[PDB]
Amino acid sequence: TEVIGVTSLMNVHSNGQATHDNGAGKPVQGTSFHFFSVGGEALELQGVLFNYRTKYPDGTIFPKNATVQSQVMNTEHKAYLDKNKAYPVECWVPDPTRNENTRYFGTLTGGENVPPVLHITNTATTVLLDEFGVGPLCKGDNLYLSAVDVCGMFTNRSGSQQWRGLSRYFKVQLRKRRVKN
Amino acid sequence: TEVIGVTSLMNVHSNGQATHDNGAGKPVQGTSFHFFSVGGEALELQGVLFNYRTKYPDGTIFPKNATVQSQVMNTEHKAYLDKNKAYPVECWVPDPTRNENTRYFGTLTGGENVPPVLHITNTATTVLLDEFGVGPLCKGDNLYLSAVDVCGMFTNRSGSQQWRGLSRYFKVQLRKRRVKN
Amino acid sequence: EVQLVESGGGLVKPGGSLRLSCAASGFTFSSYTMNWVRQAPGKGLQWVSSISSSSTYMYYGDSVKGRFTISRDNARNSLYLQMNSLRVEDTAVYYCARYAHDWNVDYWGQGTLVTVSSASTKGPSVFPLAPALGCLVKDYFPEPVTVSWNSGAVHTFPAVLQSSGLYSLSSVVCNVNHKPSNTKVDKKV
Amino acid sequence: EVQLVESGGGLVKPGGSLRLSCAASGFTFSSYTMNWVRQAPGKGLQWVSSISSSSTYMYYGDSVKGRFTISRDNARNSLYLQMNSLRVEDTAVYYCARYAHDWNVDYWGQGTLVTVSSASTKGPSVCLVKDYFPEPVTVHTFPAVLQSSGLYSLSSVVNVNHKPSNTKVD
Amino acid sequence: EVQLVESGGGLVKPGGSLRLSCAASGFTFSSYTMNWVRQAPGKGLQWVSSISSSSTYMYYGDSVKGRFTISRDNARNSLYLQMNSLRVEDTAVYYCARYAHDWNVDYWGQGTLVTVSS
Amino acid sequence: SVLTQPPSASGTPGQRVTISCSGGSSNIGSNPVNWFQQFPGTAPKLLIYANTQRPSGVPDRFSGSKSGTSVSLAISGLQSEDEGDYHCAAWDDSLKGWVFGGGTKLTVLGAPKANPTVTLFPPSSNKATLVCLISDFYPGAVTVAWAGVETTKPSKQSNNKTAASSYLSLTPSYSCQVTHEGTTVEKTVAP
Amino acid sequence: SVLTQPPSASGTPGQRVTISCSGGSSNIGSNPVNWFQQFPGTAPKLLIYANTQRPSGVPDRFSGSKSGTSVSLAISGLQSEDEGDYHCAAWDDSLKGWVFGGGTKLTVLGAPLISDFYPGAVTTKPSKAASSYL
Amino acid sequence: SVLTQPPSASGTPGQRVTISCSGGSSNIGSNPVNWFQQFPGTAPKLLIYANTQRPSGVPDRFSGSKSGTSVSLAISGLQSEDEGDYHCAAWDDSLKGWVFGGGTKLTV
Repeated sequence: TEVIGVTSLMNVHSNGQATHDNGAGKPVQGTSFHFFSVGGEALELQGVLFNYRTKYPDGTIFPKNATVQSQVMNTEHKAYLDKNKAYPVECWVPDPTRNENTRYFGTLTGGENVPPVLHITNTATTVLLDEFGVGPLCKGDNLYLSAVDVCGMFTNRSGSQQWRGLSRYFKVQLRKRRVKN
Repeated sequence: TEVIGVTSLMNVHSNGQATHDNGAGKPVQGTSFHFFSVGGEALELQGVLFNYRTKYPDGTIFPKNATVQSQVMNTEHKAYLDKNKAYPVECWVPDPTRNENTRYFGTLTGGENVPPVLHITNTATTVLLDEFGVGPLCKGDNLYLSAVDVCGMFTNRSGSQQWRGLSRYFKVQLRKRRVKN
Repeated sequence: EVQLVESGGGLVKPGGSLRLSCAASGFTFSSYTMNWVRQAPGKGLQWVSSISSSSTYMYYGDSVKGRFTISRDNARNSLYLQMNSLRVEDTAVYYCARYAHDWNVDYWGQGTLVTVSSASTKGPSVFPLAPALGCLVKDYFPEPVTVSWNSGAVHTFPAVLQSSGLYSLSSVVCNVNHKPSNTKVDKKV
Repeated sequence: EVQLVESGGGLVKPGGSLRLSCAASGFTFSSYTMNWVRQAPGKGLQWVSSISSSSTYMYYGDSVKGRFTISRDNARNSLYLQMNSLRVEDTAVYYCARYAHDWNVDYWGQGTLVTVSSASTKGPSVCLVKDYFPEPVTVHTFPAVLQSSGLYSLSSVVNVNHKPSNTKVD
Repeated sequence: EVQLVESGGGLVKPGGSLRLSCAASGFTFSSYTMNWVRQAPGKGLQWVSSISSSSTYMYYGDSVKGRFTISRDNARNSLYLQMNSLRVEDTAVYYCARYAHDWNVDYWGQGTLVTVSS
Repeated sequence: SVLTQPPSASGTPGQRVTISCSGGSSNIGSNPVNWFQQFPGTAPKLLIYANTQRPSGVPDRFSGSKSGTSVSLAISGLQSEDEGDYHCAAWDDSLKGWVFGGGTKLTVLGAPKANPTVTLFPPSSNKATLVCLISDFYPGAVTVAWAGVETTKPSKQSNNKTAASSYLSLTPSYSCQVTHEGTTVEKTVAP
Repeated sequence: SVLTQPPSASGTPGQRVTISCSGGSSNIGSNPVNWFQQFPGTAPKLLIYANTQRPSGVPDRFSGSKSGTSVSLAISGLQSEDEGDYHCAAWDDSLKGWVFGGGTKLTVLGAPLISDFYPGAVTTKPSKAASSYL
Repeated sequence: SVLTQPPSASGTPGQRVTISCSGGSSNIGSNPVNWFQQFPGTAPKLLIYANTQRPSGVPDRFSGSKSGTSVSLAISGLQSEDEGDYHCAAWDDSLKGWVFGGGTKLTV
C-alpha cells in the first residue's frame, strides 16, 4: 500500500495563507490519521467519543445511546464498516476485541503543526499471516479493504481550515486454503 | 495492547481554542504518560515528588512523611497499586528495585506542544518471558493489569486545560507452570 | 439570541410561599445546568440554587437550605424555584442564570421581584401641598403609586419606606392612582 | 479589475414578466458561482437566487420559489434572472454578485431598478424635470421628490434623459 | 487575603529590652521563611533578621548581631523578635515580611513603632 | 471562602481603573472568576469570563489578570457609559456553591457640582407630616437634619443629576438643614 | 434562520463603534460572515470577509471578531466618511440560501432649494441636501 | 555589597521616569531584585518582583530591565498618585542577608 498523490501537498500557491509577508502559502500540515486494513469480512468498529453530548449529523452512522461512559469505553457501540461516506473517523476505531479475520494498522499524529511525512515505494511488502501462518479468510469470496488518510488541514487565505485526504493504493496477494465449514 | 479511541482526538470543533483567526480548535496535545504492566501481583510503586511540600488531596494515596529527600529518592515511599482512582500518576512510578513478578513499560514525553503519536494494530505481540524464559506467575490465581494513558491536554476556548485520557486494551496469553512451594 | 424570562414573583407575608418560573428560549435548555441568584434591594448578588441538566445534582446556598426547592421540566423548557417559609431577608430580585462549561455563569434573565413584608395594604391619603406647589400621598402599601395632573408637563419623587413598612411619596410643579387599594382620587392645590 | 453590469430592469404591471442580465468582465466568469440579491426601497438586502459555475446547483429564496428562474451562458459571459408572476413586493434594485471560495460574496454590480406598479410610464416636462415616472432620470443635481400624485420631480443647478419614456430633450 | 500584624513595640530606655510579635493569618505560616525589616524615621529600609519555616536557619543583619533574636511558634501562627540592649539608633518602625520562592519578599505587615529614648 | 472586592472605585475619563477580587484556595485558587456588569434597573450581564476572556460585544479596553487566589478587572480608556456596579463571582469547592463579591460601584468624574434646591412644605390638615424635597445634585448623595425623620436613598434624575426627599412627623420655628460637599442650604417654614 | 444586527448605531469622531451580528448554528455557527459597506444610492461593497479579514483597500481601522454564533464589526478611529449602511451576510445550511441582517445605519456626530446643511436635517427627506415644492 | 539607587528622582505628568539600582555579583548578579512602593505613613508594598514581573493590581506602566549587576525600574505615564518612596531590595550571598537601596523619593 502507499498514499497516491503525496506531491499534490506541495501546492503552496492556490489561495493559501502566506506564512509571513511575501511568504508562500502555509502547506497542508497538522492532525493526521493514516489507517488501512485487509479483511475476509468487514472491519469491526468500537465507538469512542471525545464528547458524548456531540450530536453526530443526520446521514452518518454514529454511536447510539451515548452515555458519559461512551467518552472512555462503552461496549454498546459496536458496528461494521459496511458503508461509505457513513462512519465518521472521529467516533469509530477498529474494535481490538474482534477483527480476528482482519489485519489493521493505523497511526494518529495530533498537533496543528505536525509535518506530513509520506513515504512511497513499490519495494515494501507487508505480510498478513498471523502467529499461526494463516492470513485473513475471504467469507463469501469477498476481500474487504478499509482505509483512512486524513493528511492534515489545508489553510485557506482567511485562515479557515479544511481536512485534506488522499487515495490509498492496495495490492493483495491471495492463495487458496482448504477449510472445514 | 493498544489505546482504544485514538481518532476521538481529531474532535477539533467542541468549544476548543481556535489556533488563529478562523482556525480549527487546537487539538489534544502536550505532556503525555503512556504506561502498561502485566503482573502475577500488584505493581510495586516508589514515590518520587516534584515538590515535597505539595499537599496531595484527601482521597488519594500519596507518599507519607515527605522530606526534601522525597524530591530525588526516599525509600520510605513504597506502596502497592492495589486501588483505582487512588494513586496519583505524578508522585508514583514502578519501583525498579522490586517488580520481579511484573513486566512494566512506560514513556514520559514532556512539553506543552508534544504531538500525540498513537499506533494501533492487531498484529503486534509483546513477549512477557524474562532472561530465563519465565513469564509473570499469577499468585492467588490472579493477573494484575496496570495502565496509564494521559494522552495530552484538551485546550478549552478560554485557554483553560484539562488532561484527556483513553482506555487501554489488554489480551494476555497464559499457560500453566509446575512450581515447588 | 438566548433569552431567559422569570415570572411568579410578588408580595407575600412572612411564613408565606411562592413558586418562581424561568422560561428558556434560544438554546437546548435540556443540555445546561441552570442557577437562581438573588439581589436584595441596595445590596450585592447572592447565589440561591443550582440544578444539573438531568436534575441529578441540586445544590442550595445555606441561607435557603431546607426552605427552597429548585426543579426543571426539560419538556416544558422551564426552571422553577419553590420558596416556602419566606422571611423578610428573602426580599430580592430573583435572577435565573445559565452555567456552561468554560463560559461558567453566562446568560441571565430580566429578574422577577419577590417582596416579603408583614405590612398589609392600606390605601393612601392625599393632602394638598399649598404655596412651587405639589401633592402628598401618605401611609400606603404596596409600592406602585402613579401621580398625574391632566398633561401638566414638574417632578414626582420616588417613595420613602417608613419603619411602619408603609410608603409615602410627594410631587411638585393632582391625579393619584393606587390599584391595590382601588384609590383613584383627584385633589385640588 | 472585475466589473459586473446589470440591465433589463424597468416598469412592468403586476402579473407581468421581466428578464434581467448581468454582464461579467475582468475574470473567468465561467469558474464562479453567481448570485442575485435585491434591495426594496428603504429596506436592507435580501438574497434572491444562486447558480453554480456549470449550472448544476440553482437555489432560490422562499420569497420567489416557483416564480423566478436563474440561468447563465458561460459562452456569453452573462448571468440571467427570469422573473414571472411579478408582484408589487418584488419592487427593488436587483444587484448581481460573485461568490468565490473562502472570499464568499465579494464583487457586486451597480444594480438595475425593477418597479412593479399598475402606474403608466409618464414622460417629464423640462433645468426643472416635472411630473415623470418611474425614478431613473439623467442631467450639482438634487434628489427627486415623490409627490402624492405618484409622479417624481427633480431639479439641477451648476441635457435631460429619462430612458423609461424615450425622453431626450435638450 | 494575607495579613501580617505586628505588636509589642513601644517606648523603652537605652539598655532596655522588648519582644515584638507578628500574627500571620491567610496562609500556612509554617511553610514559609519569615523576615524582620526596620525603617528609621526619614531613612530607607534595613533588613534585621530571617528565619526558615522550621527554624533550621536564622540570619541577622550585622547592626543587631549579638543583641536581637528571631523565633517563631508554628502552632500559634506567630513570628517573634527579642530585642535586648536597645540603643537610640534602633529607633524605627519594625515591619514583618514573608519570603516566598520566586516571589521573594512579597507581603509586609503594617509595622509597629519602637522608640528607644530617655 | 468569601470574595473581597472594593465597595467603591472611581476615575477620570480616559484613565485606567483597576477593581481587585481576592478569594482563597477553595474558590478562586482552583475555580475561574467571571465578572458581571450591572447598570441601574437592569440585570447583571457577562463582562469577563474565565479570569481574562471577553465575550463578543465587550471592548478591548476591558481586561483581567489572575495571580493565584486573587484576580483583578482592568477598565482602561474609562468612559461615562462605564458607570455601574461590577460583580465578581467564582465557584467554591468547600461550600459547593457560587460565591460573589460585594459589588464595586464605579463612579466616573467630570460631572460638576450642582445646587441642591430645597422646597420645605408645612402640614395641611388629625396628624401632621412635613416634606423637604431636594433635587439636582451631580456630585450624588447628601445629608439631612432638623425623631420622626425618614430620608430617601438618592435617585438619579432623568438629566443625570440626583434627587432625594426627607419627611418628619409631629404632634400638633422648624427648619430642614441639608448638607452637600460640606455646604448647608437650609430652607425654613412656621405655623 | 435570521441575522439580527442593530437597526442603528452612532459615535463621536475618533471613537471606536461596534456593530454586532447574531445568528444560529444553521448559519453563523457553521458558515462565515462577510460585512458589506453601502453609501446611499451606490451598490454594497465588501468591507470584511471570513468574519475577521480585510480585502486590499480597507483601512487597518476596520476589524472583526467571531465568538460562536455571534460576530461583530469594529470601526475604530471613526470618521464622517464612514457614514452609511453596514450589512451582515452569511450562508444558512437549513434555508439553503444567503441570509442578511437588517442593515445598520451608522450616524457620525460632528461639528456643523436647500443644499449644504451639516446638522443633518431641516418634502424631500434630507440626503448627503433636501428639496421642497407647493 | 550595597545597592546604590538615586536618593531622589522627578518627572512631568505623562513622562517616563527611570530609577536605577546598581549592585555587585554577590547580590544582584546572582539574586533577583524586588521593588517596593511606599506612600507616607503606610507599609512598603510589592511593586515589581524577580527584576521585571508585576503582581496582579500593578498597572502595565510599571516595568523593569536587568543588565548583569544593575537593574532599573521604569514608571511610564507618570501620575500624581505615583508620588512616594521606591525601595530596591535583593539577597546578598556573601552577607547572608537582604540588602536594600537608600530609597528614591519620586516628586511629580
